[PDB]
Amino acid sequence: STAGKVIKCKAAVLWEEKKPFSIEEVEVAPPKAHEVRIKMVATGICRTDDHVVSGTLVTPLPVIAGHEAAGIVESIGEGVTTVRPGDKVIPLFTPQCGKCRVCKHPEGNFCLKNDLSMPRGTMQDGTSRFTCRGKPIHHFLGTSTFSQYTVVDEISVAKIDAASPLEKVCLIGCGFSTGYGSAVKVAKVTQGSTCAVFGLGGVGLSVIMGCKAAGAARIIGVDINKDKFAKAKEVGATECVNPQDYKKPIQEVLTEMSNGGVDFSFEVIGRLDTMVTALSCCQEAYGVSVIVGVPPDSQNLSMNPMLLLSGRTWKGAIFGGFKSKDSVPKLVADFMAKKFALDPLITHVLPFEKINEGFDLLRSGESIRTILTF
Amino acid sequence: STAGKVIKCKAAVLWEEKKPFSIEEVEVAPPKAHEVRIKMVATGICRTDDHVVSGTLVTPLPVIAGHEAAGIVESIGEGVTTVRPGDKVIPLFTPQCGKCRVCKHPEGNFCLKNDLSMPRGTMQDGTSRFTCRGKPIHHFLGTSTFSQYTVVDEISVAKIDAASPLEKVCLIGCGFSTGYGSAVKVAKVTQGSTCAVFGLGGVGLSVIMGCKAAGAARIIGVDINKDKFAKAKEVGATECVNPQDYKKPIQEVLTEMSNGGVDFSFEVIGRLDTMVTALSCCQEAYGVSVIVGVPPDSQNLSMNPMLLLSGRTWKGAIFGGFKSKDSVPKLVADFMAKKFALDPLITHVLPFEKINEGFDLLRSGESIRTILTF
Ligand SMILES: NC(=O)c1ccc[n+]([C@@H]2O[C@H](COP(=O)([O-])OP(=O)([O-])OC[C@H]3O[C@@H](n4cnc5c(N)[nH+]cnc54)[C@H](O)[C@@H]3O)[C@@H](O)[C@H]2O)c1
Ligand SMILES: NC(=O)c1ccc[n+]([C@@H]2O[C@H](COP(=O)([O-])OP(=O)([O-])OC[C@H]3O[C@@H](n4cnc5c(N)[nH+]cnc54)[C@H](O)[C@@H]3O)[C@@H](O)[C@H]2O)c1
Ligand SMILES: [Zn+2]
Ligand SMILES: [Zn+2]
Ligand SMILES: [Zn+2]
Ligand SMILES: [Zn+2]
Repeated sequence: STAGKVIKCKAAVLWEEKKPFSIEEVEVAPPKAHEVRIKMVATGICRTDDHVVSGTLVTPLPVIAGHEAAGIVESIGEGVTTVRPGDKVIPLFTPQCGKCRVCKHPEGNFCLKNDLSMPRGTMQDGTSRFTCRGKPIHHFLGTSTFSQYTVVDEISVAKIDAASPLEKVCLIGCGFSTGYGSAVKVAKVTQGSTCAVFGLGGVGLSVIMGCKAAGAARIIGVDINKDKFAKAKEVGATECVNPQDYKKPIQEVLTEMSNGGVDFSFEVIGRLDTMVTALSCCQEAYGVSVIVGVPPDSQNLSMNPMLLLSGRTWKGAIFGGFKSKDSVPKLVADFMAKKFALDPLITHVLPFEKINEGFDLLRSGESIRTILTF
Repeated sequence: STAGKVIKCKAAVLWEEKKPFSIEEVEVAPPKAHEVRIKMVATGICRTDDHVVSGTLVTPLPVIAGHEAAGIVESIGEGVTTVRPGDKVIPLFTPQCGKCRVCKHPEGNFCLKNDLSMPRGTMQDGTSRFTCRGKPIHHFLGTSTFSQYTVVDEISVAKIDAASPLEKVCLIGCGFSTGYGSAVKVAKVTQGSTCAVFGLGGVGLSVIMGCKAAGAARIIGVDINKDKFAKAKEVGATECVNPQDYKKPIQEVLTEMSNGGVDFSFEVIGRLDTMVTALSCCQEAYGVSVIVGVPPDSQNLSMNPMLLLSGRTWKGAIFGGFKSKDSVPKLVADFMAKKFALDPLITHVLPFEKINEGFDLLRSGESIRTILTF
C-alpha cells in the first residue's frame, strides 16, 4: 500500500557540521525508474560517517548519512530487474554500474558512478528523494542509510540471501569487506608474511582477519589506544604496539621488529603522517603498503620518493577492492557458511533513536561497531 | 703480466661537484679475496653519472663514476668462482649477494649490499682500490667504470657471452635493462594497454621498447624536448606530446587522450613534479605508475593520497626490477638472439678521452647514449 506514494518516516538528519544528528520526520519520495526504496533494518556506525560530521570528508549538507547497512526492499521503480519487493538487500556505497571502463576491468572496483571522489549528495539523476521541514536533504554516497526508508539507484544495491541476519551482515556493506579485501585482494597478503596494521577499529580488525585468513605468520597491530589490543589479538594479531610507548618513530621500531621491514602494511586510520609511516615500515625493496583510511579534505602528504624507487609498492582502495554488486552476495553466503566471523566487530547494539549515543561511543574510543536497529 | 701487481692506468676522476672530469693516471690495486679486476672496453654515459656531477645524487667525492659498462676480466682474487681471466663481464651497480632477504625474495632485486641507499663509495670491505696523486679515490656503486681498469666485488659482476659486442651490451649494465624491466617486470604492462612514458632519453626509450614488447596498443611519449620524438616513435611510441605546447596541465591532457587515464605511466626523468603528474595521469581505479627517475637529494614531493585511495598503484624500482647477476647474462643472450635492439639508443661513440664532450652532448639535449671506448 505504500508503493508509488511518499513515505513519511524518521531519519537522522545532519543539518550542520560538528552537531548531533537530528532524529526527525522526513518525506521519502517513491522510486523513479531504476531506483529501489528500502526499509532499513540495521546500520553500522563507520568512522566515515563521523568524518561527515567533523568535516574530514566533505559532502554537501544538510545530509542523511549512513552507508553500512542492510534492509528489505519496500518497492522498485520501473525497469528494476535485480531486486524485488521483500528481498533482503545491502546498499552499495560504491556502485557497480557494470558498463564503465572500471566495472569492465578485471581489477577495478571504483565505478565511475560513485559519489565519493567529488560528492554531490544526490541520486544518479542529480536530484534528491528526501525532504525535511519542506527543504531538500542531500543523500550520502548514494545510500543514506540513517533513515527508516531510503531510495537508492539499482546500481547501488545488492540482493542477499533471504535467510541472512541483517543485524550482522550490515557490516559487509562497509567495514568488514573493506578491511578483509584490503588484505586478501588489494595487498594479496602471502602465507608466512609479516603484516603491520595501523588502526585497530572495525576496519583494521577486519584487515587483521584477512591477514590471518591469508596465512600471515606475524600481524603487528599498531594503535595509540591500548584498549584496542585485546580484541586485535583475539582476531589474529600476534603482537601490538603503541607508538606513544617508544622514544623512536614507530617506522623504525617496526623495521627493527621485522628484521628490516614488513611484507605488508596497512593504514587504517586516515592520517597523512601514518600513511607515510606505514609506507616507510614496509621492506624497501619488496614491501607493499595499502592506504585504507580516509584523509582530511584537500590535504596533501609529503614524502621522499626514494621510498618508492628502492622497490616499495604503495596503493590504496575503496571497499577492499571488491566489485560491490558481484561481491556482497558472495560475502554474505560465505558468512552464512561460517567462513569468517562478524561478531568480534560488534561491541554495542542500540536502537536507531540512540544514534547520537552510538557516535559518542565511537568518539570516546569505547566501541568498534555499534549496530543500530530500526 | 699485471696479475698481483698495482696497475697504473688512465681514469676520469671527479675531484669536486660541478667540474669537468679530470682524465689522468690512477693506481689500481690488485683484487683481494672475492674481488675481480676488469679491463674496461666500453662504458655508457647515463644521466645518473651526471647527477653525481650536478649534486643531484650525493656520493662521496673524489670519485671514479661510471656504472653502465662492459669489459674483460684481467685477474681474480682468491675465492672467486663465477668469472675467470679473459671473460667478458658487465659490472653490476646493483649487486646480487644471493644471501640477504631481498636476494632470497622472489620479487626483490635491491640487494642489501648495494651502495646506493647510503653511499659509502668503497668496496664491500669498506676500503678503496684507487689512488690518484697519492690520495684515495672513492668507488661509485661498487662499479667505477670510468677507468681503464676497475676492481669490483664478485657479487657486483656477471659473466656474459664471450662473443658479445661490448660496445653495445654495456647498455645492459644500466639504461636498457632498467627501462625495459620497468615496463615488462615492474609495471607488467599488458597487451592492448595504453602507456605514458615521461622522459625520452636512453632509459625512457627502453621503457617504450618494453611497453611495445608487452603488446601495448598505445604508447604516449612525453618530453619537453621535441627533438626526442622521432626516435621515440621509431622504437614504438604511437603519439608524442610536449607539455609546453598545452595551456592545461599535461596530466589533464593525458587523461583526456586516454578517455579517463592511462593503464601504465612511467616517470623517467627525475623530477618531483613529473612523478606526481605521472601518477595522476594513470586511471584512478586501476592505473599503475612506476618511478624510474632519480630524485634530487633529500627533497620530498607533495601529493594528495586520494590519488591512491581510489585504487592507483604507485611503485618504483632500481635496475628494472631485475635480479642483477641472474638477469644480465640472460639479457645479453637475448640480445645475441635478436630479441631486442640496442642500436636505437646509441647516438654517439667516442674515445674515453672525450668523456667530457660526451657529458656535454647529454646536457645539451643532443645525445641519447654516448658509448665511450677505451
Ligand atoms: N577505504 C575504504 O573503503 C574505507 C572503508 C571504511 C572506512 N574507511 C576509513 O578507514 C578509517 C578507519 O575506520 P574505522 O575502523 O571505522 O575507524 P575507527 O574505529 O575510528 O578506528 C581508527 C583507529 O585508529 C586509531 N588511531 C587514531 N590515531 C592513531 C595514530 N596516530 N596511530 C595509531 N592509531 C591511531 C584509533 O585509536 C582507532 O582505534 C577511517 O578513516 C575511515 O574513514 C575507509
Ligand atoms: N631507477 C634506475 O635504476 C635508473 C637507471 C638509470 C637511470 N635512472 C634515472 O632515470 C632518469 C633518466 O635517465 P636517462 O634516460 O639517462 O636521462 P636523459 O637522457 O637525461 O633523459 C631524460 C629526458 O627527460 C626529459 N625531460 C626533462 N625535463 C622534463 C619535463 N619537465 N618533462 C618531460 N620531459 C622532461 C629530457 O628532455 C630528456 O629527454 C634519470 O633521473 C636517471 O638518473 C634510474
Ligand atoms: Zn561502473
Ligand atoms: Zn565506511
Ligand atoms: Zn643480497
Ligand atoms: Zn644508470
